[PDB]
Amino acid sequence: EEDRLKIDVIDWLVFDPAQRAEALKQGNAIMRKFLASKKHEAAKEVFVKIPQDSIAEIYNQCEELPAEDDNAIREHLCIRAYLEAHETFNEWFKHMNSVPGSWKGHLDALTADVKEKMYNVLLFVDGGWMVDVREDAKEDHERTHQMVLLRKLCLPMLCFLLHTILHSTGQYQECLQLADMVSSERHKLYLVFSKEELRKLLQKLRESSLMLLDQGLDPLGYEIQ
Amino acid sequence: LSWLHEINSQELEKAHATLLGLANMETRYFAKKKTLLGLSKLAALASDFSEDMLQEKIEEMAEQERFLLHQETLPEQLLAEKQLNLSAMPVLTAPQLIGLYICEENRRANEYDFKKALDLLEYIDENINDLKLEILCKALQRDNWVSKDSIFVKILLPEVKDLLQADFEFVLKANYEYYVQGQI
Repeated sequence: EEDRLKIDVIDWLVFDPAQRAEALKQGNAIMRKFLASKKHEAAKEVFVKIPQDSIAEIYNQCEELPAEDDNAIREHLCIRAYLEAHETFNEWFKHMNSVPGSWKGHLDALTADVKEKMYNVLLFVDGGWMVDVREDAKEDHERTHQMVLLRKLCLPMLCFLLHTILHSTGQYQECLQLADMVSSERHKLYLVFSKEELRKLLQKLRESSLMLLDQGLDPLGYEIQ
Repeated sequence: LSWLHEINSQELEKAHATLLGLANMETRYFAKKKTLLGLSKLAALASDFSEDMLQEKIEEMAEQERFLLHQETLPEQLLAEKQLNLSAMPVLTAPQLIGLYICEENRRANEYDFKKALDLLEYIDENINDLKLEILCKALQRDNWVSKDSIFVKILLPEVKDLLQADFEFVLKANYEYYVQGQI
């Protein structure tokens, strides 16, 4: 009710090119809300309303950038990176079950591709996903709160999608190196995991060391000697 | 290899324990060491350790993670050139890593690389001053006397040498003068 109004408005904010940063910001706000409630299509619908050129557009209204606008952009890219991660997983998944030599060939392409989209989000450049790169922005506690929650909401999920993808296709050594990734002090992905999820993660990797031992390799997938 | 079982049993204080131990004996594969330690740290985090006992453990692993950072951050080209398995080489020692960070073969070497090499002295564990020199001299050579300057501004001192270092001297003293005003 209060939400349907805002998104109906995105259509008007996208009208005037001179107010393109505002579209971007207000578009981000909604999707931050959607994604907070796991509503991936809800968010994807708002997304497609952004003119897919709106960023080159903003850069042209400057060429002289405001923190808030610099962030709206990074955040918009984040939210994109995140939707692509899920759509490619859907695609990959479909294919892992179609089961009709061009097939496997396309399968490795998908596996290799979703792997990348996942890592894109997990190790999002220069700060990480839903993390502002600009501190001089005007105080906004609601946004800051929301962004901190999305890292807790969406980040661990992708970690598990990622393990699956890797295990599902025998990349078991890489599965165990998720341990490297999550505990890395570079990103501290670990401090957005609940103890419940860290356990879940640990137990999934066990399944992966069993599969490695099953091949005459050590639990981490290395040779014995 | 009890850690595998200690996990399925939810004995994570214990799986962290064996895991941390294996992590220390690891010398054959850096990548294996890395993983085991990451694994060790996850176990600790996901266990029921005391809020301080925990912060005490993640305290000391941040310390080891601080050392593997040096070998971790070895230039991919330097590696591509010594033709070393991206991730199948062994856990090097500090002597070895300085050789690399100091290796003339490392072209793109700048203050950071030499910086890294210097901090590595503290990880030697029993002549340290000789290296300290060898690594310092080699920073100027790449600068063709910028960088030896920058390495000093970063350290921001009586450990460095002057008269004995020299053992074109015009600028050496110039900096060994700007150093006076700096250290004092």
